[PDB]
Amino acid sequence: MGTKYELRRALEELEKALQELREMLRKLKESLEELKKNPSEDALVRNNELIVEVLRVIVEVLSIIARVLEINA
Amino acid sequence: MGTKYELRRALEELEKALQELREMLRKLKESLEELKKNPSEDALVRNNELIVEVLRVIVEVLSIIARVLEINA
Amino acid sequence: MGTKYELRRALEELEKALQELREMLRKLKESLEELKKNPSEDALVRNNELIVEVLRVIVEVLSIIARVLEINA
Repeated sequence: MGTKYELRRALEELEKALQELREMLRKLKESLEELKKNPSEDALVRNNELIVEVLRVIVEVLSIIARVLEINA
Repeated sequence: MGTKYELRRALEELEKALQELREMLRKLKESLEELKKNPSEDALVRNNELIVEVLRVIVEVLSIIARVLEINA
Repeated sequence: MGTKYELRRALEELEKALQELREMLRKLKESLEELKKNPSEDALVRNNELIVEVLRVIVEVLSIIARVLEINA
């Protein structure tokens, strides 16, 4: 397998995650606007839930970036 | 135009976005401390709003990072 | 010192921050689930607090990534 493979797999996953993240962002915006219109505790809690969802994937992405940077140098 | 240009433009935008993000972070901290002092539903909603704002820009930054990594390899 | 040192220090800090971020994520998940079980304004405020905590470190990480990319080119 080796290095080029690693790279290619990593960048592949990178773009996949970004599209997930642009998707999740779409939902946040939707939620946020419902929020702004109709504030509510329970609505705050579904919103924070999506936020954490987003954070998880960002961290994943950063983990992948670090690996690419480590491999290339 | 080509490759070096692309790179230079990308890194330029990268740093611009970071300063935006350090700026937005300043506002979050301010908001957060008002929050911690004076909890409130509506204050929670302005806070979550800034959070999403921050997330949008992070995703943008990551999109730019991916592109740089893709170009250099 | 110079370039290789810079790189090595940067990647070192990168991984340190990621482990911090995976740690903070663990706490968010814990908090989030308490939230989902027991919604509350004050619980929302401790949650948003961890969120901002996470954001700070992400921004830091991105600052480090940018620097690596700038150095390597």
